[PDB]
Amino acid sequence: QTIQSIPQKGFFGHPRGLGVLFFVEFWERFSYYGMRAMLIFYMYFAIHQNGLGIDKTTAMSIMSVYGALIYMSSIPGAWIADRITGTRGATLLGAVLIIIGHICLSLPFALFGLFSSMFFIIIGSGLMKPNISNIVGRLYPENDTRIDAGFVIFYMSVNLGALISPIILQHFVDIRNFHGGFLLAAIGMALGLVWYLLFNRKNLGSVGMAPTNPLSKEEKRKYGMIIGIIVAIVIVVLLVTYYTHTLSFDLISNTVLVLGVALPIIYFTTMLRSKDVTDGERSRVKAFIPLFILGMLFWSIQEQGSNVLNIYGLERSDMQLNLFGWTTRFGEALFQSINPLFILLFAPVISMIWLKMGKKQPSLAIKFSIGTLLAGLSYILIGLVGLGYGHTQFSVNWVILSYVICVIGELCLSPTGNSAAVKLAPKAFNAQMMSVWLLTNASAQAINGTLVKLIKPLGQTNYFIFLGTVAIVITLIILVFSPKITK
Ligand SMILES: CCCCCCCC/C=C\CCCCCCCC(=O)OC[C@H](O)CO
Ligand SMILES: CCCCCCCC/C=C\CCCCCCCC(=O)OC[C@H](O)CO
Ligand SMILES: CCC[C@@](C)(CCO)SC[C@H](N)C(=O)NCC(=O)O
Repeated sequence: QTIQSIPQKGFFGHPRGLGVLFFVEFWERFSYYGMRAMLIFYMYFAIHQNGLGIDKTTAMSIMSVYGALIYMSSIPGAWIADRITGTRGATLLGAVLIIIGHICLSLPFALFGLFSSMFFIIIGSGLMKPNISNIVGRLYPENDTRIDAGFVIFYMSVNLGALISPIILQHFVDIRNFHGGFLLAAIGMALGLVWYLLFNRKNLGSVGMAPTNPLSKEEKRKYGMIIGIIVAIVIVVLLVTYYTHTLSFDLISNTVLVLGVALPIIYFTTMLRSKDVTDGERSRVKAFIPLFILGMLFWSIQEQGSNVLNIYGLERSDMQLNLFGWTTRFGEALFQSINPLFILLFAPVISMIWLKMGKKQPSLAIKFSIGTLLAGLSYILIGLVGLGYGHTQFSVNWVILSYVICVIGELCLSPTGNSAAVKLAPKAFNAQMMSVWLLTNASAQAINGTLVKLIKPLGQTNYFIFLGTVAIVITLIILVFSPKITK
């Protein structure tokens, strides 16, 4: 038994291993969100400003495609752990690969340093992200009730890292020391790695030391050829286009757009066509399709606060926080700290609101609809502010209000999405249903990579109104079918 080799207490009434993984996750999320907060400015800021001088639209597209690839790579990353290395090996290789990606950004390698960093962090995150989560849950015995509270604690390390890192790295953006800031994220990530190496063995024991479903001799030969062919075609295409000078980011953004559309179709089709899935289990799968659209519409608007809403704030607002006499300069990277702060303050609050309502509480479909409508209302708000002022510079309080409306929507949607990938899940497709809730974000970010190209022809203000309205109309059309969706 994997529970015999591990302490069952030691970190706030939870297995001691939760403490080890909380410190490790904190530092990976701190360094990920810190690098992320800086990356957008580092890309489009001029060369004289220690930036890369990349086209603003291209820099915006990269942010979304990068985000989409991190979430898409968790699919093979969980498979690798499940069939080859185990979750422990995969978490460790991921962590090492992630540190390499952070070092790439610290060195003076310009565009090479940027794309090589993305490569190592995409691969590392796909290996580390789903596998650290798996280890956390496997620390609790079969009938253990603490498991849900254990994840609530684990995900606090995520938002604490996401909250603190933009506050720390705002200074490096201000003095234009990007390499110094990316080095700080690198060192932060090394602290996380050092802690795992020091404490993993006695606290986590045998948990995830081997793959659950290892590959046969003929399966190693089969998968090896298929992946070999796919990887080789990908390297050939990338190299041939490079030296012929037909290699642009559109090659990546279009490929990832295709992937963001195809993967959800492939997943829903496989589940609705399976012989092992019962008609009752099949009915819950089709019931998830509207929740997938609602989820996608939410993350499309939400994930745009990292590349669209922040540049708009920097360029159109006074960047001056002003609340009841308290006036201060607001650093552009601090826009990334808004959403994790509100999650930290009001996620336990909302959890009690639903618990007091009990069974009389709103359904999965209503909660998702509330969240998406709020995401759409946050874009109608900022769109109307720009329309109202025109060329006139407005208060950053407006841009901050847009972030606050969106995160209030996330508090409705997020605990509801995570609980849906297990409830509406068939017995054989539990890991596959885990992929569809993760794909609501991977697909939204994949659409975002191409969607950002509409800002120039439509106009930034018309773009917020158009995207805001589309979100609200689709939500209102789905909302009327909410009683039938609940199965
Ligand atoms: C550390 C992370 C950052 C946390 C940031 C603190 C959150 C502030 C909360 C709400 C925004 C203010 C209320 C909404 C705006 C009020 C309207 C306003 O300012 O009006 C301007 C003008 O005076 C008339 O048009
Ligand atoms: C928990 C529930 C949260 C509910 C969330 C509701 C969101 C409401 C949406 C949009 C309001 C738009 C207001 C209009 C924007 C202000 C325009 C403005 O100030 O215009 C400047 C004026 O023209 C002088 O120059
Ligand atoms: C609309 C919000 C966009 C955005 C920039 C959040 C606002 O601070 S997205 C990134 C955000 N820091 C985040 O998701 N971190 C928290 C987390 O991972 O849960």
